[PDB]
Amino acid sequence: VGLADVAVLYSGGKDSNYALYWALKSGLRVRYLVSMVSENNVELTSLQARALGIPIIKGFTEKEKEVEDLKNVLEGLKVDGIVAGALASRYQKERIENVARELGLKVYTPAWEKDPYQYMLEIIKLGFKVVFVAVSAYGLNESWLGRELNYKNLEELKKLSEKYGIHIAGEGGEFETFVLDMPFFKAKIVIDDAEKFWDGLSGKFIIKRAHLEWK
Amino acid sequence: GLADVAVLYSGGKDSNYALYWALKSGLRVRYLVSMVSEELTSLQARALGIPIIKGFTKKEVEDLKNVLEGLKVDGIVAGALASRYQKERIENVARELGLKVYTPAWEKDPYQYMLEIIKLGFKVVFVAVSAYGLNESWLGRELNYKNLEELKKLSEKYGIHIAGEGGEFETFVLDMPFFKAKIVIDDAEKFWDGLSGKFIIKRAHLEWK
Repeated sequence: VGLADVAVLYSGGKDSNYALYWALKSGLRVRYLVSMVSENNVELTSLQARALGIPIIKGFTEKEKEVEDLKNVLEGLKVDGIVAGALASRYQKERIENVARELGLKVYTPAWEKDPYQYMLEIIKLGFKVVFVAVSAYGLNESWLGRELNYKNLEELKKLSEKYGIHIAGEGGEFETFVLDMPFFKAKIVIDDAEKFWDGLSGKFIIKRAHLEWK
Repeated sequence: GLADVAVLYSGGKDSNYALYWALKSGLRVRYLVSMVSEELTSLQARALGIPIIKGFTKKEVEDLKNVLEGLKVDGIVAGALASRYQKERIENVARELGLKVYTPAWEKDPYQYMLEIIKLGFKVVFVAVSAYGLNESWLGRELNYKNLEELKKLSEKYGIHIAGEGGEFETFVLDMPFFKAKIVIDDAEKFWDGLSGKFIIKRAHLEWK
């Protein structure tokens, strides 16, 4: 119980968790984490759910139709609004506002239009333990895979942003992140084993095995 | 919407029979609900095209009610075969939420039940065995008429429940009428200490119909 009942668009990244953090911490009642995946880092979202103790809904969707699948997942949930993690992208926001619109749901975008750099700093301050699980930008080499976001690493992104033109927050797909731990997790996600994959321009950090260390 | 329901799903033959019935009856299954306590069901959810809700726990009756409370359904379909305990707890939870309860498998003959599963086109495999009489050859084995008979005879000589209600085994469904893709196992390993075992699917993919 709280001010409102909501669902949080969840994928495991820094953004989804940030939005999720903001909902919880500001008294919102989070009924479900809604993780939609399309045919192409998410089998990990189930651990975060077990660690958060919040039911997670896995949706499966060929584009231009996935909007319906996401709509039909929300449609059947007794909630007042959806909490998303957008920060700058507008085309993403548009699509999400339209589904919420047709469903009569209030949209909450807690990261919206906030400085990328101060944003990254904020995530570090709040105590987020974040890992880079993918990179795909000129200037970000194989050494970022599996690296943990810290004050040290952040300044390096800024430096590389102020050189190659990469978004400091991974906007547009520069990189992907996975959250091992944040204040509302009841357990920590420690990586037991994982391997890297570098195709020569882009990279991926695949987590083989991992467990939870309850706080 | 009178036709809107949530199905308690665990991936075994029972859950899938329950879902088969609801879909067959024309009900609108909006969510598969899977409660876990101290990969696979997600593959099935994907094959079905039906959103699956994962709730966790470690008491669990409350967590289930918590999951079900927020869904816009008129009823919940369960796969209970003969256990009154499970059925009572589920019916009590439905009542508390003003939901109808469906138990399509309820007390129907074990053996005929297994025959029907097969007849309907179900692809079911034994992923666990723990009963004198059942050797390691059942691990990863696919339920068909030939072995259903082989099993029946074992139930007449060792007294093992034919549908495994006594816990003599566990099943996993690779395919059934409403799956849009078959689950195809690419790699699996068997654990067997000489008395009890497990069939563990390590790698699998969906093969779309």
